[PDB]
This record gives sequence, C-alpha cells and structure tokens, in this order.
Amino acid sequence: PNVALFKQDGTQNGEITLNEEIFGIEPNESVVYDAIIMQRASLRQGTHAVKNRSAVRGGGRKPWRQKGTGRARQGSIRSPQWRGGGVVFGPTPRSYSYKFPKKVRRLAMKSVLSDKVAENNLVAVEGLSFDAPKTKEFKQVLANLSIDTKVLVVLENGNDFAALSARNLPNVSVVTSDNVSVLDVVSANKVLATQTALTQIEEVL
Amino acid sequence: ARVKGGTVTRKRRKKVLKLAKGYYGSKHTLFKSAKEQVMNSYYYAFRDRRQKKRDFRKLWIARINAAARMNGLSYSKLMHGLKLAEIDINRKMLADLAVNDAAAFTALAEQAKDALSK
Amino acid sequence: MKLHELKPAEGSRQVRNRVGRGTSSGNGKTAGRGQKGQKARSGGGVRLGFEGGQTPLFRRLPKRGFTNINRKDYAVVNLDTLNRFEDGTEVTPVVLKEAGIVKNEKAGIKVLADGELTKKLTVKAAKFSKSAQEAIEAAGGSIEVI
Amino acid sequence: PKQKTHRGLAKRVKRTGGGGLKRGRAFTSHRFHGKTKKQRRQLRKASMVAKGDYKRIRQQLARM
RNA sequence: GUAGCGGCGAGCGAAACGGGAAGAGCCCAAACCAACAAGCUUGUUGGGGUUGUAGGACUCCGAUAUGGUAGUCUGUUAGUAUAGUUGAAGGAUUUGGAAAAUUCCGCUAAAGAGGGUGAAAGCCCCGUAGACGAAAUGCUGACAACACCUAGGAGGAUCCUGAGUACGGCGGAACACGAGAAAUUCCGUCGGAAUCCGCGGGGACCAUCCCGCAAGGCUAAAUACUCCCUAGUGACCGAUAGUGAACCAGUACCGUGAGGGAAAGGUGAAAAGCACCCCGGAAGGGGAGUGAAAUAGAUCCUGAAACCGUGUGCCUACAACAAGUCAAAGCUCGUUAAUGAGUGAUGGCGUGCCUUUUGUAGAAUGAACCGGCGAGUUACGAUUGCAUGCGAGGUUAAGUCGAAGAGACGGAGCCGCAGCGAAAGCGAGUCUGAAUAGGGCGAAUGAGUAUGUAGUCGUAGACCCGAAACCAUGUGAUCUA
RNA sequence: UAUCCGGGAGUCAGACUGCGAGUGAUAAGAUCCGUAGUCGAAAGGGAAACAGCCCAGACCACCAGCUAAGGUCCCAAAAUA
RNA sequence: GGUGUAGUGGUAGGAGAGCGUUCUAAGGGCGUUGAAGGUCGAUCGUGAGGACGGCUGGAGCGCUUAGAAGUGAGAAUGCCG
RNA sequence: UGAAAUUUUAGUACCUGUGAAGAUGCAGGUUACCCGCGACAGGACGGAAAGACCCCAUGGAGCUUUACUGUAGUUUGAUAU
Ligand SMILES: [K+]
Ligand SMILES: [K+]
Ligand SMILES: [K+]
Ligand SMILES: [K+]
Ligand SMILES: [K+]
Ligand SMILES: [K+]
Ligand SMILES: [K+]
Ligand SMILES: [K+]
Ligand SMILES: [K+]
Ligand SMILES: [K+]
Ligand SMILES: [K+]
Ligand SMILES: [K+]
Ligand SMILES: [K+]
Ligand SMILES: [K+]
Ligand SMILES: [K+]
Ligand SMILES: [K+]
Ligand SMILES: [K+]
Ligand SMILES: [K+]
Ligand SMILES: [K+]
Ligand SMILES: [K+]
Ligand SMILES: [K+]
Ligand SMILES: [K+]
Ligand SMILES: [K+]
Ligand SMILES: [K+]
Ligand SMILES: [K+]
Ligand SMILES: [K+]
Ligand SMILES: [K+]
Ligand SMILES: [K+]
Ligand SMILES: [K+]
Ligand SMILES: [K+]
Ligand SMILES: [Mg+2]
Ligand SMILES: [Mg+2]
Ligand SMILES: [Mg+2]
Ligand SMILES: [Mg+2]
Ligand SMILES: [Mg+2]
Ligand SMILES: [Mg+2]
Ligand SMILES: [Mg+2]
Ligand SMILES: [Mg+2]
Ligand SMILES: [Mg+2]
Ligand SMILES: [Mg+2]
Ligand SMILES: [Mg+2]
Ligand SMILES: [Mg+2]
Ligand SMILES: [Mg+2]
Ligand SMILES: [Mg+2]
Ligand SMILES: [Mg+2]
Ligand SMILES: [Mg+2]
Ligand SMILES: [Mg+2]
Ligand SMILES: [Mg+2]
Ligand SMILES: [Mg+2]
Ligand SMILES: [Mg+2]
Ligand SMILES: [Mg+2]
Ligand SMILES: [Mg+2]
Ligand SMILES: [Mg+2]
Ligand SMILES: [Mg+2]
Ligand SMILES: [Mg+2]
Ligand SMILES: [Mg+2]
Ligand SMILES: [Mg+2]
Ligand SMILES: [Mg+2]
Ligand SMILES: [Mg+2]
Ligand SMILES: [Mg+2]
Ligand SMILES: [Mg+2]
Ligand SMILES: [Mg+2]
Ligand SMILES: [Mg+2]
Ligand SMILES: [Mg+2]
Ligand SMILES: [Mg+2]
Ligand SMILES: [Mg+2]
Ligand SMILES: [Mg+2]
Ligand SMILES: [Mg+2]
Ligand SMILES: [Mg+2]
Ligand SMILES: [Mg+2]
Ligand SMILES: [Mg+2]
Ligand SMILES: [Mg+2]
Ligand SMILES: [Mg+2]
Ligand SMILES: [Mg+2]
Ligand SMILES: [Mg+2]
Ligand SMILES: [Mg+2]
Ligand SMILES: [Mg+2]
Ligand SMILES: [Mg+2]
Ligand SMILES: [Mg+2]
Ligand SMILES: [Mg+2]
Repeated sequence: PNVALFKQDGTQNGEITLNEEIFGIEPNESVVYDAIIMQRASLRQGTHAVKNRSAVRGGGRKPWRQKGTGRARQGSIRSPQWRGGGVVFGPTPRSYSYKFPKKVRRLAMKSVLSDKVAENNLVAVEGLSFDAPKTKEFKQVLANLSIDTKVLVVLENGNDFAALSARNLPNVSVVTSDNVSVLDVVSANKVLATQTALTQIEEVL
Repeated sequence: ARVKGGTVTRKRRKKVLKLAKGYYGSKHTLFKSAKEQVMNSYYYAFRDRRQKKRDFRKLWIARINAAARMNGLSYSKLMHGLKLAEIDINRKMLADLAVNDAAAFTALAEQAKDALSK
Repeated sequence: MKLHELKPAEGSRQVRNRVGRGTSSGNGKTAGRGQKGQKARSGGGVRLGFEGGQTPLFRRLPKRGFTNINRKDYAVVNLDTLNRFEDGTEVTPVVLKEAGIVKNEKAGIKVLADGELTKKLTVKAAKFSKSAQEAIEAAGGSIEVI
Repeated sequence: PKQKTHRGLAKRVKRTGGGGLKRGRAFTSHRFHGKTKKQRRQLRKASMVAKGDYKRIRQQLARM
C-alpha cells in the first residue's frame, strides 16, 4: 500500500509504497494468536522443582511395625500424607518452547504488519537522526508526529543515538529492523519506523 | 504455581452451617454432622413438598365429610351428587365453605341431594 | 490482534479433564477405573498383547521369510509426474531431486507407466518398466539406463 | 523414550497396502498325516489379522 | 526401535554412510655411525630414524636454509579480577499520626532497572544510564628473548622395521550378538609363526581383489560435573510451604553405637516498651500516660473453627426423640422490605455419612471433634479426534548468529506420493500356479504433512498410602551365652 | 431404528419372583440352567414394618382435579353402601 | 427469537458445558475518604457459586480477554496441631 | 492435685414382629414425671489386637530329601613348574 512519509520535524513528505506481499495481505487472526501464545511460552524459564519422597531428607526406616500398635500402617515419615513429606508430582524443570512451521511464522509476521498499516497505526519517518542522544528531543519528535500511545520504534541498524534517546520513555519500545517479533508489533499500539528500517524489513521478509 | 488451600473451604463449610442453624447441638455446630443433617433435610423437604398436597386434600375431605353429615349426607354421596350436578368447586373451597359459610355449603348440599334424587 | 482481546480458533484448544475431583464431575472416587481388579491399581494393566495366559496370537503364528542383505529398493516415478516437464526436457535424477519430486532416490530412480505421458522427453533413470519404456518411446522420447 | 516394536510380531506379520496385516497360518508345521489334503492346501494360503486381534496388537507394530 | 540378539519368551538393541561442534599432530625400538667400559660381542652415552602410493638404514648426489611449537614462574606491554569516585531532575494543595497518595503547576532522562524512606516517589535516600579509578597480588592475551623441532632428489646389492608376540586348543569375558555358521576384542592355561616374494582385515572358511602395517609411547578443542566465588534470572515456595534447618539445626531430643532427628518467623512508623497513683506478698489488674490505633502491652499484625463461659428473646419436668422435614397456635422482634425474622406447644412423615456388597439403619468397615496438609503428574514415544499452515507435497534435527526470546540460515534426515513377493525380482500390478484360469494383496476408487490441543496407550515409581520379605556396606558381647 | 468404520470404557461375585427342567428328599432364603419381570442402578402408593411381590418410572412449583394396585367402623382419607 | 411435538430416575461408565482457586500477559480500574482477610445480614443465579451493606482489619486487590497449573477433601485404624 | 482407653450426632425404654435372617433407634402395642448419687454387670454382637483357626495369593520365610538346577569342599586324570 501507500503510507504517508513524515520528516523528523513533523512535516509530511510524499507517501511511500510498501510491498503488498508484506503490508497488504489479509491478516490471519488465528495464526497471529498462535504466534503470540508460542512466543510468550518460549519466554518462560521453567526453573521450578519439588522434592518427592525419594528426594526429601531421611525417611528410610519404617516408622513402626506393620501390625499390633493399633495405628495406621506407615512406610516412611516422608510419605506424601505426612507433614514435611514428599510432594506427589508437582512442578519439574522443563521447557515450554515449541516451534511453528516457517510458513506460519512468516504469515503471522506479515499479518501483524498488515494489520498496523490497515488501521493506519504505521507512521513512516524519512529518518531519525540526533547529534547526541537526548530523550527530550525524541519526546518532542513523538509530539511532532502526534504519537501519544504505546509506540514501537523500529530503527535501522547502527542508529545508536536514536535508539538511546528513545528507550527511556515509558511508552516507547525500541527494536532494530533486523530483530522484530510478532509480540513486539502486537504489544505496540503504533509502529514508528524509519524508511531505511522499512526497506530492511521488506528485504528480510 | 502452588495453590494453597485458601478460603474456599471455609466459605463452603460456612454455607452449610448457616443452612443448619437451629439444629440440635453438634448438628448445627460441626460441619460434618451439619452437612449430613442438611442432606437429610433436603431429602425430607423434597419428600414433604409432595406429602404436603396429600395432607391438605385429606384435611379438606375430613372437614367436608363432617359438614356433609351435618347436612344429612356422606362425603361420598355429596361428591357423587356434585359431579352429577356439574359443580366443579374443589375440595379446598368446599372445606372453606363448610367451616365459614355454612349457609352456602347447605345450598351446595341441597343441589347435590337434588341431583342424586334425579 | 490485541493482547487484551486474544481469541483462539474455535475447537483449537480444549480443557484438560481432571479425575478424582468429586462425584458430580463423573470421574470422582474411582476416577473412571471401575471397582477393584488389576486394572484399577496404580501402574496396573497387563503388557500389550497379553491374553491372561492364553497363547498370544504371535506365539500361535509362525515366523516367515528373511531380509535380503543386498535388497535394492528404487524411488518410483510415474508418467503423470513426468508430465510436469516440457517437451525436450532432459529428465535426470538431479533434475528430479531439484524439482523435489524425488527427495530420496534410494537405490536409484525407476520409472513406471501408471499414468499417461504426453511430452517428448529424454528420460535417464536407473531402471524402466517395459510399459514405461514403451510409453516414453511412443511419446517421441527416449530412455537411457544411467 | 522411543516406543519399541514387538520383534516376534515383526517376524510373523507383514503390513499390507491397505494398512492391514498379512499373517501365516497355524497348524502348518508337522503332523500333516492328521490333516486332510484340503486342510493342508487351504492352510498354505496366507490370511489377515482379525479385527479384534489387530486392535489388541496395533500399538506393538506402530513403527514396523 | 531399523539390521540384529533373545527359554525367538520378557525383553535387549547397533554400527557405517549423511549433517554438525572442534580440529593437530607428533615421539621412540630396530637397523647404521662415534665414543666409552669390560670380556671379536656387549653394555652405557651420543648421533641416525620413524613408515604402507612401503619407509628407513646404506650408496650417490645438493642443501646447509626454510617453516613451526602442544615450550619458559624470562622480561615488556595491554587488559582483566580482587576496594572505589562521580553520576540529572519538585514544590505546593486535600486527606492523613505520617505522603511517595489526591489536585495544580513544573523539571529530568545515555538514568521510567531495583530497593528504602511514617501509605503507592522518574525528580527524598541507596542506586541505575553514563563517565572514571589500582599502591599491591593474581589471571589472561600479545611482543620479545631464550628453548626445542623443521630438509630435496636417485639407487636398491645388503641390513632394519616392536616374539614366547600374532595365532591356535581349552575355560571364561566384551563386542546390541545369550556358542551360535561366528568374525573382531580381552583375560587365564597350554602350544606356538612369518617377517616385504612378508604380515593383518574386508563377520565361519578358501581363492581373487581391495584396504591397511599389530605386538612401543605421547597429544590441545569440541564432552561430563559444581563443593565453592561473583553477578543475575524465575507464569518457582512464602513459615504444615520452601533446604531437615528463614530462628544459635544436624541443635534439642532419642540410641551403647552406627544412626534417627524436631519444634520454633511478624509489637509499633518510631520503644515512644505503660513515669506516677490504687488493690495485691507477688503475679495480675484498674486508673493515669505513650501512640493514629493498647481488644497494637511484648503469650504482642490479622485472630477462623473446635472447645469453654457470661447475659437472655422463645421453649421445656406424662415424655419413647437418625433429632429433622411438612403443618402449626402463642410469644418476641423489625429486614438486602421480602406474600419478614427468632422461637415453638401440638400433629403428619421419617432407621445417619462413607466404603464394600446380591443385599447394609445395619449387630459389617472408617471417622472423637475442629483446622491445615493429603492422591492420574511430567518427560519421551504411539494413536485418534478437533484446529491451523501448506498441499502431491509437508517438514526440518543437531548446529551458527540472537536477550536464557522471537527470528534467520541449516534439506542431512523423516513422513507421504506404489504395490506385490520369503526372496531374486516385476511393477498398476504383483504372488501362487503348467495356466491368457481362479484366488490373495493392491490400483481403478488421492491426501498427506508440521504444529497446537484433547482423549487413550507404551517406557519411566506412573493415581496415592501399606507389607512379611530379599540383597550390599557398616554398628553392636556395657544385656545375655 | 439397524449395519459398517473408528475414539473411550466399565462389566466377567449377581439376587429374588413367576413359569419349564435337572441335582436335592418333587427339602431349603439350597444348587444349576432356560425363560420374563423387578432389584442391581428406581424414588412414589399398597403388602403393619419388609431390595427382588402388586401398582407405577421423581426435570421443577401449586393449600387444584381424575385414577392404578389396594381400600372406605376408629387409629387412618374414603360405604357402619 | 416464536410455535408445535416429544423427552428430561440412575450406579460402573462415555460425552458436553460450566463454577471457583493461585499465578502470567495485555487492557481497563479500585485502595489510610480504608485492600486482602475475619464476622453478621431476611440478597441474587438452575448448580458449582456471585454481589451488596454493617462491624473488625490495616495494605494491597478486583474486573475483561487469553494463558499455565502443586486448581477444589469428608472419610485413607491418613500426617501435624 | 488430676490422667486414660473409647467416642458418627444422639432428647440413648420393654415385649412381639420385621429386617443382611440375633434392634435403644424400624412396625404394633405396652410402659415411662425432670436431674442425679451408691452398687451389679444382661446388652450396646461392649474396649483392646486390619483373626493366629479355616480358605485364598501363580506372597514370604526357616527346615528336609533318592524334587530340579547349581556350587564350596573332597577326590581322580591330563598338562605346566
Ligand atoms: K475409563
Ligand atoms: K506368519
Ligand atoms: K502344526
Ligand atoms: K530407535
Ligand atoms: K517368557
Ligand atoms: K631426529
Ligand atoms: K522508589
Ligand atoms: K595487574
Ligand atoms: K564371537
Ligand atoms: K577391513
Ligand atoms: K584397511
Ligand atoms: K492491632
Ligand atoms: K445460650
Ligand atoms: K416433628
Ligand atoms: K467385625
Ligand atoms: K494430533
Ligand atoms: K492369474
Ligand atoms: K490378480
Ligand atoms: K491438515
Ligand atoms: K508415580
Ligand atoms: K499413566
Ligand atoms: K559381656
Ligand atoms: K464402539
Ligand atoms: K428364574
Ligand atoms: K463484608
Ligand atoms: K495433585
Ligand atoms: K481424617
Ligand atoms: K448387617
Ligand atoms: K453390662
Ligand atoms: K521365619
Ligand atoms: Mg529413601
Ligand atoms: Mg484406637
Ligand atoms: Mg516438603
Ligand atoms: Mg485443603
Ligand atoms: Mg397426587
Ligand atoms: Mg493444556
Ligand atoms: Mg458415573
Ligand atoms: Mg467420596
Ligand atoms: Mg475403592
Ligand atoms: Mg470384584
Ligand atoms: Mg475392572
Ligand atoms: Mg497354560
Ligand atoms: Mg514345514
Ligand atoms: Mg481334523
Ligand atoms: Mg595402500
Ligand atoms: Mg543522584
Ligand atoms: Mg507528584
Ligand atoms: Mg555378551
Ligand atoms: Mg584374526
Ligand atoms: Mg589363548
Ligand atoms: Mg566377506
Ligand atoms: Mg580434552
Ligand atoms: Mg501463617
Ligand atoms: Mg519447615
Ligand atoms: Mg521440618
Ligand atoms: Mg481489634
Ligand atoms: Mg493479636
Ligand atoms: Mg400417663
Ligand atoms: Mg408437660
Ligand atoms: Mg455377604
Ligand atoms: Mg471406629
Ligand atoms: Mg481432618
Ligand atoms: Mg565389634
Ligand atoms: Mg568388650
Ligand atoms: Mg439362591
Ligand atoms: Mg454392584
Ligand atoms: Mg421402590
Ligand atoms: Mg439400598
Ligand atoms: Mg375419585
Ligand atoms: Mg375416616
Ligand atoms: Mg353396613
Ligand atoms: Mg422421569
Ligand atoms: Mg491473594
Ligand atoms: Mg492439591
Ligand atoms: Mg425374618
Ligand atoms: Mg428381632
Ligand atoms: Mg426415630
Ligand atoms: Mg447400634
Ligand atoms: Mg469386641
Ligand atoms: Mg483380616
């Protein structure tokens, strides 16, 4: 499609065209949902464990003889029903990460980007340059572009000053054009991307 | 993700105990005995919501029988006569007339006797 | 999509059924295992194919045959698949592999005459069924035994 | 771990094109004097695993 | 989970090729030469040589370089570890005991990670982003120095190239391989070679061919593990949990001993921990004070239930009661305002809950009561349903880059698209058969695959608790013989 | 409704009643079958009480009506018909 | 959404749909003008259960959607108090 | 001064009958004012001990032998020293 191009100062330049294969498809809602769930799961660390009766300290001998005492028969003071005994089942260290078909991954990414463009939440700036990193200047840039909600700032590689000036703002999340994820795009309410970053994105996809 | 007991247990058991308010001693104080009793209360309540209709029809019939006898008629003869006379007043209303409106009850009885004669 | 409005595809995800969590669920107490017996025990059940001591089916039946050490299996290709090429094309094991038609050639490509060939082709393969060779030649092509 | 194949069954049956199992016949080892020639002739022919037996053993042949 | 092994049972179960991580090759023995000592060889030292398209010695030549290291408490230098320095920006108003909370204006951000501060702080504090810092001692990396390896060609007349060794018999064992047709490897015992025209292997064995050169040694990286140290993380626990141990825990306690093995966290923002007075011997109370709060008073946050007690609205001393339910007068009271609430004379009906059973009120089992804890889980596979992506195709695994992420590359490999046969093999057919016959299995008559999810199953303790027992280390003759 | 194909089971201790047999003694609330019902897994009404007998299958509310088995002098509804 | 017809006892067990608990993400909120928790009430839903007030309490907690489970106790001569 | 076993909640009668066939609790009838104290032991199939008798489990253990299969020791031969 075509998206309005803005200069860093805020004034609008002429529109630019985005590859329809990437920004023009019909978004696939269920595929997007799958990608979000999968990525959130992959974020899990899953370091959690409990001590079963074999792992709990002690508990070797039989507490008392099988018959005669009038008490319930017991095999160890660490049996699960015992206070301080082992845990039946419970968490064990494991990984929650799985992978989708490459085609599904690609479709999900295209869907989120196309969804942003269709909603007109994609703001393309000709470039973002700062002589020195200054959060005040970048905040002013967002004001000029009239962005006040959650924004994903996608910068071409090497734009260190732009990235630095933007990162500390609470509503801003900074990513490089090479490293962009479905979760990042979906989390952001708007996507602010430079023209070089958009070109790199189209190259990547 | 450990889920400790929490307060759902207390909430559920307190509901049962409130249902058991008024029972005798432990049957209102202790949850196990209370729950056992509340269950029997449910069983008896469901059974009695059916026995209740039986009892009141029985009471109306007895009162109607007494009134019919005072009017010179047995309950069976009275109801047979009323059916012949096409009167559909049910036993609840008939008992009410017998106790309160003896004059109206006598009129009904006379119609029943007339129908039986015919 | 929005992180606060996610919705899985209908029928894509189901709720795990948990047994032994009260009677009204239908799997309380016995947890669907029934009443007593071997199958009602933790770790209960007999090994697959067991028949409580009656001679199992495999014991009844005789062993048969052997595996040839020099067995040779060929990746099979049919005339219908060959129709995917244009007239005069030189069909080769490399060509098929690149086309993805034959990902694994096993002992070599053997061409069979299942379908109807319609293009003149110079097919090179490990082996040809006699019918397949006739079809290729009759369609104006040629066959070479690689 | 990987589920194992029942080696005895693997030696005794063959997977057919339709997914069924081809099996030999019993009573084809010795004592042929006790069986009519018709019995021997008709036991020479292979057969298929019955539905009940197949449902019992299929998991032992999953990856045959 | 294939080839195989297996009372051919239960089960056990490869390897090579292919794709990757990492990569590195080197020394002797022998022949031969020199020296030395003994007693012509025979030992010490030195040189010489290190192999399979055979190499080496030895003889000729020509070279006295060229490259290298897996060496050094050898220095120089840089970095780094072990302390640290610096590090932006807020005041008011409302409530409050107290402001970080509310409201109005601001300011900072390479710092909006986090913690603390009288409640919830970007701007109060410690910090963070960022910048900078080492006398001393380690460590790493370079540079140097030293040290140590490093020769090409041509000839074979002769010489060398690992002996009680290889190998064999017998008996065991390891190879996935249980003696089996059994290679290959190893141990014990006995016998016992060849040596380049030589020797070993290619799963009995022979021949041919191919590949290699045992009976000598060393060798970094990729790999396994974490008692410890530093910095962090968690859809991990939150005081019956989590280590047995948040607390003076392997303590108290138990045992002769090995050994077994606990309980036990929370005043308040701040002790401001109740001066003084009164009852009492004290304890403990009542005032009076501190405090926002003392029914926060140290047995101290909250303060449930069992259990105990005080006060009383209703009922009860002619009644046979699984204790309730239905009906109900009277009395008392006034709600989430509802055709209300408490109690209840009297009347009807009515043998608990659970387990296990053909059948239990059962005189069959379990529960003294209350509270807490306490049982189908996860991993890897199999299979079916549902869902999504792609579709005669589907798909990557390890691994590399990356935030412990997504993602990208990685097509080796796996499933599917062709079956039939024990197999050679043939192939929309194939097998059986003499058969162009019949019949079996297939094709005509096509959907698969990756992933998610759920059901079930297999290997694992596999839903939880429970034996008498078995085996292997140890501690016990302070009782007793 | 039946087939067929597939996922998931549980069941393999039964009881009594009527009818047809065996065993028993033409005994057993006995035992073993066949057959139908009920219980099992079914509350409600009747049979005093009484799983298996007779009537009859509770989704609920009603202080409405009609009936089944069984009953109508009192307990106790209905005929001292 | 309406009408009509039919149906709605149930153990083993199969299927379906829900309640509630803790935590994660996002969104939107509530809290010294009193959260959670405790207690009381004559409240609401077909059920698990959900609110709303009074008192107590003194600092964290709901709600919507989705996700993950140490997710529900009344019984084990269960363990601890 | 101060326990214990036991304990589903109990406002805890008799007879006959019924019933899983031996009832304080069910049916019919009979008896019985409320609460105790000192005594007795008929019942609560009373408490205590998951019966040792009996049967079962493809349970355990100790023991025996001309059970099976092994084996320490003893002995005989070959072979090496
Ligand atoms: K089941
Ligand atoms: K066979
Ligand atoms: K045979
Ligand atoms: K395998
Ligand atoms: K076996
Ligand atoms: K040398
Ligand atoms: K802070
Ligand atoms: K240093
Ligand atoms: K061997
Ligand atoms: K070889
Ligand atoms: K070789
Ligand atoms: K307090
Ligand atoms: K009272
Ligand atoms: K009553
Ligand atoms: K008993
Ligand atoms: K599936
Ligand atoms: K034929
Ligand atoms: K045929
Ligand atoms: K599909
Ligand atoms: K387990
Ligand atoms: K399981
Ligand atoms: K002694
Ligand atoms: K079925
Ligand atoms: K019968
Ligand atoms: K409240
Ligand atoms: K659990
Ligand atoms: K208990
Ligand atoms: K009984
Ligand atoms: K007694
Ligand atoms: K013994
Ligand atoms: Mg242990
Ligand atoms: Mg006891
Ligand atoms: Mg524990
Ligand atoms: Mg609990
Ligand atoms: Mg009625
Ligand atoms: Mg799940
Ligand atoms: Mg069920
Ligand atoms: Mg239960
Ligand atoms: Mg059971
Ligand atoms: Mg049974
Ligand atoms: Mg069973
Ligand atoms: Mg047998
Ligand atoms: Mg034969
Ligand atoms: Mg015969
Ligand atoms: Mg060679
Ligand atoms: Mg500062
Ligand atoms: Mg402020
Ligand atoms: Mg072996
Ligand atoms: Mg050999
Ligand atoms: Mg030997
Ligand atoms: Mg060979
Ligand atoms: Mg190494
Ligand atoms: Mg606590
Ligand atoms: Mg602890
Ligand atoms: Mg402990
Ligand atoms: Mg208080
Ligand atoms: Mg307190
Ligand atoms: Mg009297
Ligand atoms: Mg009185
Ligand atoms: Mg019995
Ligand atoms: Mg008991
Ligand atoms: Mg308890
Ligand atoms: Mg000793
Ligand atoms: Mg001594
Ligand atoms: Mg009988
Ligand atoms: Mg049963
Ligand atoms: Mg009945
Ligand atoms: Mg019953
Ligand atoms: Mg009538
Ligand atoms: Mg009457
Ligand atoms: Mg008469
Ligand atoms: Mg019904
Ligand atoms: Mg909470
Ligand atoms: Mg639990
Ligand atoms: Mg009887
Ligand atoms: Mg009796
Ligand atoms: Mg009673
Ligand atoms: Mg009793
Ligand atoms: Mg006793
Ligand atoms: Mg017993």
